[PDB]
Amino acid sequence: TNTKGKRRGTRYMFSRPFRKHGVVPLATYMRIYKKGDIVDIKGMGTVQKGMPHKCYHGKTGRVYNVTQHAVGIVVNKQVKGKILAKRINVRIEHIKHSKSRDSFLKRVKENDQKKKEAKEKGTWVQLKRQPAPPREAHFVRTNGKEPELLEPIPYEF
Amino acid sequence: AKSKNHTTHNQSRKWHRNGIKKPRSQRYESLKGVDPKFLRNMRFAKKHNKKGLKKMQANNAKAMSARA
Amino acid sequence: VNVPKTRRTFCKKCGKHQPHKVTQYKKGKDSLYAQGKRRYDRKQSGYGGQTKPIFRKKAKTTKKIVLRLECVEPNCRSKRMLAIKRCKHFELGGDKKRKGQVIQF
Amino acid sequence: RRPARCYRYCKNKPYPKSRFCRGVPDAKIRIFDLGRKKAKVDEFPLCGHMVSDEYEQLSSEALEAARICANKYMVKSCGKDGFHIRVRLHPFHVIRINKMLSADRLQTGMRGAFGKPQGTVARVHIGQVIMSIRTKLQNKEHVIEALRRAKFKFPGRQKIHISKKWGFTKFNADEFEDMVAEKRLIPDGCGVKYIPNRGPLDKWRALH
RNA sequence: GUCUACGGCCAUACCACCCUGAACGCGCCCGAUCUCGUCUGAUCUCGGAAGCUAAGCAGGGUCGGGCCUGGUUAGUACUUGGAUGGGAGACCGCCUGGGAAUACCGGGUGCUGUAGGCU
RNA sequence: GCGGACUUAGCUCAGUUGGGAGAGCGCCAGACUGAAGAUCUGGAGGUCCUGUGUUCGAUCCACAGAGUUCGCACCA
RNA sequence: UUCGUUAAAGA
RNA sequence: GUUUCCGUAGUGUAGUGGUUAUCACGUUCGCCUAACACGCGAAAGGUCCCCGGUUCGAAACCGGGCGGAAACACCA
RNA sequence: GGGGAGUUUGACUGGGGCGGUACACCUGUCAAACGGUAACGCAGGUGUCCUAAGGCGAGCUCAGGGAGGACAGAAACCUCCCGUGGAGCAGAAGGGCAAAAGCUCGCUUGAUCUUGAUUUUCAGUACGAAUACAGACCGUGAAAGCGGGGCCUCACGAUCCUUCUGACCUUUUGGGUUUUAAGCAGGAGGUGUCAGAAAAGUUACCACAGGGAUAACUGGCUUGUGGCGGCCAAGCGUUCAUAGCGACGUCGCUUUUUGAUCCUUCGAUGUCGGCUCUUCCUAUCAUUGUGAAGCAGAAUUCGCCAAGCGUUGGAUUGUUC
RNA sequence: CUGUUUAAUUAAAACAAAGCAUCGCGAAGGCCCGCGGCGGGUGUUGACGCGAUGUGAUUUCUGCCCAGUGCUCUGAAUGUCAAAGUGAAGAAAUUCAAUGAAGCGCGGGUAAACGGCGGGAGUAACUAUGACUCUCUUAAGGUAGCCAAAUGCCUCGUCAU
RNA sequence: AAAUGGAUGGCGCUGGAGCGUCGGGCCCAUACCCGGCCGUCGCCGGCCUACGCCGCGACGAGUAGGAGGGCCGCUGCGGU
RNA sequence: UAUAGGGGCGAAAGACUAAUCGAACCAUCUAGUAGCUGGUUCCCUCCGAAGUUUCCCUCAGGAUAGCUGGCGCUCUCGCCCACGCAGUUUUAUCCGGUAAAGCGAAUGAUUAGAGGUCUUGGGGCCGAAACGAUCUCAACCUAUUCUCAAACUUUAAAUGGGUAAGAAGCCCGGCUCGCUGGCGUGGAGCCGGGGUGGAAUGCGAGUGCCUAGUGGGCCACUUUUGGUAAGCAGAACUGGC
Ligand SMILES: [Mg+2]
Ligand SMILES: [Mg+2]
Ligand SMILES: [Mg+2]
Ligand SMILES: [Mg+2]
Ligand SMILES: [Mg+2]
Ligand SMILES: [Mg+2]
Ligand SMILES: [Mg+2]
Ligand SMILES: [Mg+2]
Ligand SMILES: [Mg+2]
Ligand SMILES: [Mg+2]
Ligand SMILES: [Mg+2]
Ligand SMILES: [Mg+2]
Ligand SMILES: [Mg+2]
Ligand SMILES: [Mg+2]
Ligand SMILES: [Mg+2]
Ligand SMILES: [Mg+2]
Ligand SMILES: [Mg+2]
Ligand SMILES: [Mg+2]
Ligand SMILES: [Mg+2]
Ligand SMILES: [Mg+2]
Ligand SMILES: [Mg+2]
Ligand SMILES: [Mg+2]
Ligand SMILES: [Mg+2]
Ligand SMILES: [Mg+2]
Ligand SMILES: [Mg+2]
Ligand SMILES: [Mg+2]
Ligand SMILES: [Mg+2]
Ligand SMILES: [Mg+2]
Ligand SMILES: [Mg+2]
Ligand SMILES: [Mg+2]
Ligand SMILES: [Mg+2]
Ligand SMILES: [Mg+2]
Ligand SMILES: [Mg+2]
Ligand SMILES: [Mg+2]
Ligand SMILES: [Mg+2]
Ligand SMILES: [Mg+2]
Ligand SMILES: [Mg+2]
Ligand SMILES: [Mg+2]
Ligand SMILES: [Mg+2]
Ligand SMILES: [Mg+2]
Ligand SMILES: [Mg+2]
Ligand SMILES: [Mg+2]
Ligand SMILES: [Mg+2]
Ligand SMILES: [Mg+2]
Ligand SMILES: [Mg+2]
Ligand SMILES: [Mg+2]
Ligand SMILES: [Mg+2]
Ligand SMILES: [Mg+2]
Ligand SMILES: [Mg+2]
Ligand SMILES: [Mg+2]
Ligand SMILES: [Mg+2]
Ligand SMILES: [Mg+2]
Ligand SMILES: [Mg+2]
Ligand SMILES: [Mg+2]
Ligand SMILES: [Mg+2]
Ligand SMILES: [Mg+2]
Ligand SMILES: [Mg+2]
Ligand SMILES: [Mg+2]
Ligand SMILES: [Zn+2]
Repeated sequence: TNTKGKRRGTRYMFSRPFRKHGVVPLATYMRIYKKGDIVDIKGMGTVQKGMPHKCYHGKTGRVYNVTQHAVGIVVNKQVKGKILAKRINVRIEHIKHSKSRDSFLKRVKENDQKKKEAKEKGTWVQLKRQPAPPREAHFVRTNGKEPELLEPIPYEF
Repeated sequence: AKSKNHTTHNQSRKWHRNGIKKPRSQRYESLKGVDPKFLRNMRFAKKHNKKGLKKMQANNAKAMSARA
Repeated sequence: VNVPKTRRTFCKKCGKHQPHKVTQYKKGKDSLYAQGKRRYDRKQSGYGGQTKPIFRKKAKTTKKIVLRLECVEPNCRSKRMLAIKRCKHFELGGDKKRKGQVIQF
Repeated sequence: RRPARCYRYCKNKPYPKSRFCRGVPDAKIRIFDLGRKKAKVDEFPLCGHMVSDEYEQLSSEALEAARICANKYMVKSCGKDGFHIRVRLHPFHVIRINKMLSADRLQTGMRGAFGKPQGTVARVHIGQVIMSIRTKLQNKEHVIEALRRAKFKFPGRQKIHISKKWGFTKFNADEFEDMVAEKRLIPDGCGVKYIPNRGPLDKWRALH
């Protein structure tokens, strides 16, 4: 009964936020959208030709097809039944890269360099990403000044 | 005789009765939905790969087996 | 709305943009001894009354004004149809307008 | 006139007078200053303000009756132009009425469930100031008694506080007499202008 | 230390006012016969180069307005989860975690790629 | 959807053997007029519902469209 | 062919 | 309470198929009578209920109030 | 041609009908910062309009404000400056747009034909709408490119039948020619109850299968409304607030009225009033014991303990009243 | 008025009734029955008869409207109008054109046929009520009578008994 | 201040058997741990009805409904 | 004796027509249909719901999807290292526009005081009148100040959503292309080779067929819509009946 048409809840989401109204920058176009690139979706208000849908905003997908002045992305969308991989045709202006895969490739390159150094010098490296360890038995310093005594203040309106 | 209209109560529990599934298995991804000019590239490229790849790859395999 | 007299549109016989005379589509008189007409006459002849249902509750007030496009060039004679959305008023081919014209009425 | 026993604490979103209502009648209160409206800042040193405690809704008719009672006690106590009272609270929340019996079960049912605008109340947060009275130093008890007479009339529980500030300004009375004379604060009618140091030099040349 | 042509970041780079500009360059400027389009060579095109940094432009400044950033506001308003907590209600307090913004004050105000020329 | 009729000067109508226009009710100026009524004479107001072809020339010829009425069975 | 009415006395 | 309709000179009303201030009564001036009625020649009187939107242009088409007018409020 | 026959009387609904369409499609909120998410929730719209208000290219910048200029005034025309969207984009709103998607000018119909894929609703079915492509013929532009309708969000329709278009198409039944008929592919003639039946009313003479999924009694929650109290006191009370009153505001009780819901009852709980009869409550009319008055006496008013005992005879109306 | 009626909840103000009316029909007919025949009822009957209705003794009255829905009359002067028939095109199916029976439309009559009967404003030397007057208006605007009626929401209308 | 007589459950309770802060003990549910028995499932053993015999461990509630077993039962038929 | 069932008869009540009449009685079609009441017969064991999406002249019903059971199949463990999954956390990377806050910031409202003097309107003064001059008021501007907005917002939480955390990955060498094109240029596909120790915790997983019931729900913490409120009507998460 909410009149389920296209973009019935997009008063804010497909809007340019503040001090950004105008022509689109050209570095949005001048990007390398090859196949297999993990990209993100963020709709634009200026270009009304290729915004995907209000349901795919903020999602993350994989490129399968590239054309003249758009791109094709497969996106895992959740519905009532189960999540499904869906094929969308989105223009270039709505799409940016995802730096998480780039950070993972940087970690893979650093691990390969550490493994090359390990095979060279015979030194074990422990290249697994361990989480935040518990704090070691470290040592504090209280020289010069006594610890400052804190007391709670009285109530004043 | 007014009835209850619409609800999504007791729905996520029915979703998780059977463990909502990723498709999770697509090796050698499907090819339909891709640019027909790119397909006119790729099919002719594949059949000429099937035709004319013998002698140069054979001599390259012999050369890399001799050099390694 | 307003459509012009002539229009250069792709005709399927020769395969080029040729000019087309544009006329209004008439539905035309229904031919007797068609298949459903003979079936309805055979079904109606007899004490059965109105056998097939007749439509009553009409609510649309307009019709899709479609255009008959004829090839202007000789020995082609290609005729086909173009569909436009529903319109109430329809000018045939005349009375083009201007922007700087005064209103004298 | 329905009681305030039924129109009560905040249970709905604020529904103000706007393009979408277009059916609200006129509010009960129209004015908000009653004492010396053109009073200077140095005329009345102190002020007492009425702090709420319950997250409630105060009606414009209750604000009317309270400001009439406080004005009457001030003109009985310190006479005309010996006080300045300001109702800090402004009514914007428009309540709705669903009236019936326009005496049988045959007018309507719960068919049309949305109501018509009856009156205007004001949503009050905890700690929000209802009224503020600025007077002389010797009129400390009269402000307390006037806000007590308003306390007997407003619903719920609320307290009184004599402010540390100098009247309606946001600056302290302890630093006011020390700091209006040297550099910064300049009197502007009943208000006080605070100059920063991030000004053009022509303002400092026009001053001093 | 700079400019010109094309730019990327889109006000740290806009707006108002006041100073400086040596060499190329950028421009204001000098005229309609051809290309040109207008009521008007005002705008756009055609071959310039007599003067000029007055203007654009490029730098500096304004206890400048805005912008960005940092304290204060503030562990405050809020908020995931909990109680056989309080209160008649209104709401409030606590355990566990996350944690915002305006007034107020302080600092800055262009960084660079390609190609080319002047000290 | 057929067949047929009215589409005309402020209003009501006439007008094909196709050769440019009328009658009355309305307006103005005149004729007798104690005041009116009535009568008589002369003018303005018609690109004939519109468009397309025949004719030297469509108000009446032929087709289509746009408002009104008239009888008919009304298979999405 | 249409064309109504003019108080009261006071000679 | 619900659904429709109306509001125009002092009075009753017409009027847009967007581009008037319309008809009669009422008031006033003159002629006619000796003088009133009546008749004739004329003039004045409009916020087209109030406020906005559409359009070059609204009272006119539409939206919200104001004051009235019609129909229903039935089964227990 | 209701003389007679057969059939129908849409659905939602704080019971049904009346009222409305929340029955089909859009905007914002509800909506709790992914998305989805209800009601007869709210504020609104739509069944159209455009051969230009489509497409391209070029030029210009809007609404408003200030200053000036003969008639010129509040608005007639010209010029200068400020002017970030305060204008316009056909229309209800939201988003978006400045050498622009706004205004003007010049050409043009890409609003053309055809095969797939995807998004939206979603069951991942259809329709409508839309997206990125691909193949022809093209329009504009110097080219870049843009364009297969409207800057985007809606503006529209199944089977069967009818009609039109196309191949120098197939079948027209033993074989040929011609006419006709059928088919193939795509445009139209609609189901607004909008995924689509062809449809008036009454039954107090009614009947059947059922429902307390569903009203008219009581009872249950609530107390708007009715009634009964309290709080501060501007004033009435000749003077004087509180002897008695009390506005403007505000806090409570009751089911003795009415309203709201449908929780029980539809294989029945007999529906008003009166007569008669028993019990209970106090928010006390009188009686017993008291306090206060603007209580001199008498007669009244306000309160407390207090339901033990009384609380009529009648004319009218079926009466409750 | 006497009479009759809901046997088994009504006895009536209900029905019937004489009186007053209206319409159809001159027998190859009016109104009806029947599946059928020139078969039947009225009919062994003939406008003082039969058939179909309204109202309901006597007295006094029977107002005004054919705009609407009905009923009836007239004319191929005239629009529409189906089968059949006529002419033409073709090889034929088929198509076209004119000719046009009833009915409808065009005109009239009929309301003791169904039915219907208006709302504002200004007006009299105390004031009100208002003879009278202007305009819109339909087909006609409730006439003679009667009344809060068995008919009146306000209503327990106002006065009298 | 409300209608039959009635409700911290009643009885009762005031140096508490009321109120708020708490200390140590005490009572039990089909909850937990250990153990005995039945059944299901999983893994498995053996060349002792193989459709039988053991071994280990974790688990058993449930309307509508769906399966597996019955050396539960009734009537009749052929072998026995 | 005559009138016999959609018929008769009726001084008219739809009354009477064999105790039945607003359409008699008997038999047959007929065991008429019913989305509608009631009922549905032995035990034990195992698993075990829903009152929801969409469509229907649909609202007491059905279809479809979801929830569920049964039947299997493909594999994996038991002998310094596997494959894979998660109503979960961690490390990185995006998304939003609610709570809050603000309006001396745009839009819409809204209070009060001050300063300035352009403009018109209304009073008073110098006096023929005179923007010749003066005071106040009205409107305007500037800096302030009060209170807000579900259909306002510069800013902007908590909670949450998507993605990556490797042998399907990284690098090297070489062919093909009718795609593209200054270029052996770019991009896709194909072939050969190299090294697996790539966040935590827990778990053995993938897949095919058939189908019943379900499609009347309710309550509670928290967030909320209408109503004065309800043991009222309607939504979101989670849990329970
Ligand atoms: Mg349901
Ligand atoms: Mg047949
Ligand atoms: Mg026949
Ligand atoms: Mg020239
Ligand atoms: Mg020239
Ligand atoms: Mg020049
Ligand atoms: Mg200079
Ligand atoms: Mg310069
Ligand atoms: Mg600078
Ligand atoms: Mg600054
Ligand atoms: Mg909490
Ligand atoms: Mg007279
Ligand atoms: Mg019938
Ligand atoms: Mg219904
Ligand atoms: Mg959301
Ligand atoms: Mg959410
Ligand atoms: Mg342009
Ligand atoms: Mg400018
Ligand atoms: Mg718009
Ligand atoms: Mg193309
Ligand atoms: Mg439907
Ligand atoms: Mg019926
Ligand atoms: Mg009867
Ligand atoms: Mg009350
Ligand atoms: Mg119920
Ligand atoms: Mg009840
Ligand atoms: Mg319910
Ligand atoms: Mg009984
Ligand atoms: Mg009983
Ligand atoms: Mg007693
Ligand atoms: Mg009897
Ligand atoms: Mg007689
Ligand atoms: Mg008589
Ligand atoms: Mg009569
Ligand atoms: Mg014939
Ligand atoms: Mg007649
Ligand atoms: Mg009558
Ligand atoms: Mg009088
Ligand atoms: Mg009379
Ligand atoms: Mg007790
Ligand atoms: Mg104790
Ligand atoms: Mg079990
Ligand atoms: Mg029979
Ligand atoms: Mg029968
Ligand atoms: Mg009987
Ligand atoms: Mg019957
Ligand atoms: Mg029968
Ligand atoms: Mg049976
Ligand atoms: Mg349903
Ligand atoms: Mg199913
Ligand atoms: Mg399964
Ligand atoms: Mg299973
Ligand atoms: Mg939102
Ligand atoms: Mg808020
Ligand atoms: Mg079953
Ligand atoms: Mg059910
Ligand atoms: Mg509920
Ligand atoms: Mg439980
Ligand atoms: Zn052609």
